[PDB]
Amino acid sequence: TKPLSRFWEWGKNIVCVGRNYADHVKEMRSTVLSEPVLFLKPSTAYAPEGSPVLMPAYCRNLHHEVELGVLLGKRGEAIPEAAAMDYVAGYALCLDMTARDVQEECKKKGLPWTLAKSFTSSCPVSAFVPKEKIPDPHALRLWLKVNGELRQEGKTSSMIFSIPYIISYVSKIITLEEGDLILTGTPKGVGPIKENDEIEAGIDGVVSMRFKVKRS
Amino acid sequence: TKPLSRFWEWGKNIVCVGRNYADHVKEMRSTVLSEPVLFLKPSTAYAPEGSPVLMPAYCRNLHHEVELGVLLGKRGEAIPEAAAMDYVAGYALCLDMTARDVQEECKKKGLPWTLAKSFTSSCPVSAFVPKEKIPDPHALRLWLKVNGELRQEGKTSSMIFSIPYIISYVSKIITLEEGDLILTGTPKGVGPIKENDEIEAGIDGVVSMRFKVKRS
Ligand SMILES: O=C([O-])C(=O)[O-]
Ligand SMILES: O=C([O-])C(=O)[O-]
Ligand SMILES: [Cl-]
Ligand SMILES: [Cl-]
Ligand SMILES: [Cl-]
Ligand SMILES: [Cl-]
Ligand SMILES: [Cl-]
Ligand SMILES: [K+]
Ligand SMILES: [Mg+2]
Ligand SMILES: [Mg+2]
Repeated sequence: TKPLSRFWEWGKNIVCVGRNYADHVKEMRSTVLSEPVLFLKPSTAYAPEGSPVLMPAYCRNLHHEVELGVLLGKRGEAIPEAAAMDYVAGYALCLDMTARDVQEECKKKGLPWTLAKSFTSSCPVSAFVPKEKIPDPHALRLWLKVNGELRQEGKTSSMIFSIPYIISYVSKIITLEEGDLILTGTPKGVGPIKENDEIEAGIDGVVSMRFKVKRS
Repeated sequence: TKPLSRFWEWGKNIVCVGRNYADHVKEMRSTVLSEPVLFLKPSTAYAPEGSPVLMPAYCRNLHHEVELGVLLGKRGEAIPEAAAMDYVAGYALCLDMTARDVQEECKKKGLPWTLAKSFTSSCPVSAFVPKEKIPDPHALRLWLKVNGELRQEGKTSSMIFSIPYIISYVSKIITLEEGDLILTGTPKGVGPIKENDEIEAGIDGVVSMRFKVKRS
């Protein structure tokens, strides 16, 4: 069938939320809004552990963004905030790999984030974490090291918009299918990553992952 | 499992190109770029003939965009412009349904086009057109009527970027899977549609389709 433990093989859709961590929003001097920013990645942005991250040709200034992923278990149209967790299969730790220089211009000219945010292997992804293994996803620590050295840490309690709110808020704009994934935003400390850097990230007491960076 | 005739059931990805018709680019007074603008729709934006188009709650000013769809037949990474058509399974006539008021602000504030361009049923789609049935896709007429009355017509010869160029240019930035679909842009004459409008569109001598407009 279509096994959750390898969702990235058959999962159709990826939705990402922007500006879900105050510290990160300051870090960019982009302002927080009444509702969360959404953008998409294609299914071919999945880089499962064992695949490297690939800098695009056009990418001058690649950035790491460690984010918590929410995988969905059921078709979800206008899911009520109070039902959201019924629809969640589990989680995965993700990287919202970003061409920052691209994104800067995409924002200046008022254009789609696709090149900045949506390229092949732009969503490195942990092993699948079933839901029973996380009692409370707002009580987690995310960390990311480059070459053994910590650059990003944050608590999921710091999330401006809750997960259940997001599942609800997204499912009102875009129906969500079995296997669709939502990235829930990144904390303070996003920064550059160059060719043959070695990235480690994890959720304390749940999962860790390693990704090497390559080129074209 | 994977019948091309129902690609919208199992197709994972949708890529759309912006500003591929000079007449439409003028119509907006947005400027042409060296490379085509890309944004995505999720798999749940597919509205196959028989399903209506649905105005979102937030949508104050919905617009029709008739576009030619190119469906892909095999996995496509950095497809050479000279090979592109080897990788094409067939076509579909599509609507790039757009929340224009949203898109206006998305552009002002430099934000993702997702709400403007990526919502549920934002990609109404014809029956599958096999490749045998189209000898030359740059020699086609696209038309769209609202309530019997013609609003959009154009020739696929008017395309700024060729289809083979696009298949190649996209597959350099985002790997494409069997069943992934590319919308190739809209000509002059995009405009509003309101609740319980009746849309007809077609490719002369190839296919037509009917879609009703509903709300929430
Ligand atoms: O903008 C983003 O991608 C974020 O905040 O995670
Ligand atoms: O701007 C668009 O969406 C286009 O040109 O099709
Ligand atoms: Cl960049
Ligand atoms: Cl976008
Ligand atoms: Cl290391
Ligand atoms: Cl609108
Ligand atoms: Cl033509
Ligand atoms: K997709
Ligand atoms: Mg992010
Ligand atoms: Mg369009």
